[PDB]
Amino acid sequence: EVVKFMDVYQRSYCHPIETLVDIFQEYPDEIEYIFKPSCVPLMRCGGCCNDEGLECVPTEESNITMQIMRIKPHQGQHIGEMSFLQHNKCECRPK
Amino acid sequence: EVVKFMDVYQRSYCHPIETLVDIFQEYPDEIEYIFKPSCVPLMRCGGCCNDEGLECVPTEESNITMQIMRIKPHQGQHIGEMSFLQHNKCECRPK
Amino acid sequence: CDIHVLWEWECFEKL
Ligand SMILES: [N]
Repeated sequence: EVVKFMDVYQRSYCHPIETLVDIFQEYPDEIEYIFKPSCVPLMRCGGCCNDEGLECVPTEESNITMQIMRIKPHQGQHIGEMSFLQHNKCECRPK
Repeated sequence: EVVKFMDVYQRSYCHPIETLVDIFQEYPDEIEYIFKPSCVPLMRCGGCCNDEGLECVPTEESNITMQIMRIKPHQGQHIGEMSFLQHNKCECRPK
Repeated sequence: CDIHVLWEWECFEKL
């Protein structure tokens, strides 16, 4: 029932993990519009490194395109492609 | 080449998702300690409800206990049990 | 062990 140390350590160590990101984090110019969904699932570097001096950073990136609805106040629904950055590989590097 | 609306929509909607969480976010009283790993994998509510006014909240929780190392550059290391809250169910609920 | 890479257990019992 207790999770064993090495299992914890290996599962939390710096790697790309599916992360639910708010579209406004990625598209801050668009905060007065409404997106549906309002958040998207992306692969992003997460977890921790062996030292508080190191940070988990992307070493390979790519775009993903998704079909997202956007509506401006008092306009009709638009739908289209929106692109987001994904993290394919992560490493621990000095801050 | 393009992720379809419904696939994005379902995949990002409020649910419990593996989240990498820094131990100091959970145990802020303990910043006098170096933990290894410094972060832990926990099932936590995430994503979006698509309807500001609706919020993604835990509706069922449990605990999970993990072996964490606590170190001191002077002293020898200890391995101890630390308990964490997990989110078992999440729901979109009126704010 | 290199602080930059994922450790095995002996990296930690050499701490
Ligand atoms: N050690």
